[PDB]
Amino acid sequence: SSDMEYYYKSLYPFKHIFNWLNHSPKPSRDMINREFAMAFRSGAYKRYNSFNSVQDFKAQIEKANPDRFEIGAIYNKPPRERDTLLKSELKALEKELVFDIDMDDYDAFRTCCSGAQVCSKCWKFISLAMKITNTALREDFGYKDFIWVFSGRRGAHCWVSDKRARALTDVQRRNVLDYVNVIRDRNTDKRLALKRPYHPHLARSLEQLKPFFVSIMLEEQNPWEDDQHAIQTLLPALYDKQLIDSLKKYWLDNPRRSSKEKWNDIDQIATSLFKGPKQDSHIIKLRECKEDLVLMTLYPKLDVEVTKQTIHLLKAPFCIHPATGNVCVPIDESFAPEKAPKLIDLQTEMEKNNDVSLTALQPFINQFQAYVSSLLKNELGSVKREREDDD
Amino acid sequence: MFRQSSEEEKKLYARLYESKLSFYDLPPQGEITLEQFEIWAIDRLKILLEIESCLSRNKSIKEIETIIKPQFQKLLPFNTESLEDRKKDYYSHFILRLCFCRSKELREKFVRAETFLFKIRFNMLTSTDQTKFVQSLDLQFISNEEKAELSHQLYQTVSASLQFQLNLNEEHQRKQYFQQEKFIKLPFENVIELVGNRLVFLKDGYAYLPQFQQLNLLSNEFASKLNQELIKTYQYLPRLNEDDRLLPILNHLSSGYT
Repeated sequence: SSDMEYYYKSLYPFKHIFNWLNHSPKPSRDMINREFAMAFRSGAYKRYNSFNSVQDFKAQIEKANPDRFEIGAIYNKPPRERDTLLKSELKALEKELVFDIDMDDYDAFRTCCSGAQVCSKCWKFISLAMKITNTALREDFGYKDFIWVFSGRRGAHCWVSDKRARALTDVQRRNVLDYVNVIRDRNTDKRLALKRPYHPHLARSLEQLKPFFVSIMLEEQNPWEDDQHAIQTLLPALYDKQLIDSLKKYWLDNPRRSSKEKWNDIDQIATSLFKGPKQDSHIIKLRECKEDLVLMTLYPKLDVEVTKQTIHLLKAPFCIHPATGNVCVPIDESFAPEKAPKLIDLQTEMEKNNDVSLTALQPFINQFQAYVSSLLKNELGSVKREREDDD
Repeated sequence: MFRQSSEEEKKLYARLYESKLSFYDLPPQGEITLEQFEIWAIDRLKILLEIESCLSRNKSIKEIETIIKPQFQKLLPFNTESLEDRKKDYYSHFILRLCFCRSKELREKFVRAETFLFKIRFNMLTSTDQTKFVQSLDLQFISNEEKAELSHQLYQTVSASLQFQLNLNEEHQRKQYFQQEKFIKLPFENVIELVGNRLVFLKDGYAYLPQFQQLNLLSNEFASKLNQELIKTYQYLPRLNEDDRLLPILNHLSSGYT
């Protein structure tokens, strides 16, 4: 508890977070009416907190001293005044469109680690997921004001703060989630349900993920070296029963062939089986299955519960993870979890230097400050454009 | 070469039903009877009740059309020149505004049923009537150069839709239709239901919509404007209370939905 008190009093960037959530150096409804929730070591959890200013925000988080606090929607009236209101009178207006990715969703094909454990070898899943998501957010939706945040142990959170993104309704958020959610079923015993020819989103994502399929899946992770795992995950994605039976029989006779070797065996046995006039169609179908396998293995996997409601609460940036002790820092695609700071290390560095700018947390604060500056500039430009259009 | 050279109410409704469908845009005038008020409201209520019943039974558009179309000739005629039928349709809608503006649940149910009936009747139109009706409502197509630049992406987006919705199994036929097809650009938030199904192409926050789709925009505008009018109709219900002879009828009409 004392370490968290020291962290809030010495290290947490309350000013930059206030500027991000308020969208203004001066106070506004975007902070006064924003819900905040706090989680405590006693097991208690308190909703409907809101703050009048950066000083009030910092003072209340310091006074409560929670393990973490979570960010919610902007409301029509202050959430802290909920005792003066009926439950139907307090209504949401905006919240940042948030996406959540977890490493545990890739355990169908990850091998080097399982569960909440992580390492730089498997985080290439998260890096590619962030790359595809950023390409979608920039090229399809036209967003610019977004930032990624490390969950502290096993995932990454993207906080989109564009004004059109903040204003999305629950129905609109669900449909956006459906647009970016391609692998809608995580079970491995079927080929994907995607229609053909590909939507341009799917085609671009496939072309972005193709160069990394060999190095990651077939070589680094190598999940299909186990014959039973290949029979349970790789073969059901194929289109033909005779091909599946031939591959199963061949691998049971020739066990422990690596994922690359099995990936080549698919082509070789398909070429041996599908001779004749229909050979081109069978080759096309086999290629379709392999493309769907690339998307099945490497496409972003998302937690729908974080995105499907405006009123949802999620762990705020620069929080401390209770188990690992890591800071929930902002990140980019080159990040790995081994690069995250820790509360004990930052306390040691502050004891040695007595300056946050000389700690390991300052590059991440610099990233967040640059993001906040760009966000505020774009907000002011949007206000100017709206005023000119009204005039 | 050779060359040569109240009534207002009737003209109003002839104008309103020239398109064969209406957003129900304008205040009625003149008089009808109270028996007509009750019976016309009950007829439209019966059609909307069956629409909501079929939707609760999860029946498709084709099944609902098969069920509801025989009922127009008995209860609420459509595609008709008769002044009586046109006034019946218009007045029945306006009466059920006053019946169903009273609460959020009633407003939602009435908007849902009336918008689905709007969809059904729009499907009954010819393409010329649909075009004229859309144009009458004062409802941005992309340039040919922009279509050419985005032709690969747009064709990849719509090719499956052309095969399944327009039965164009032949790729040659799909290519010819795509060459003849127009596209509409608007923000992606306006067509988000098509976005969630990945039926439209997205670029820089704008959705690219082919001309043969987009009826959901028309029906959504109908639903939104009807909801706003119902909210307005709710605000001046105290003026309805000056005639006691209408309130039992409206209570009876609303009782079937509660």
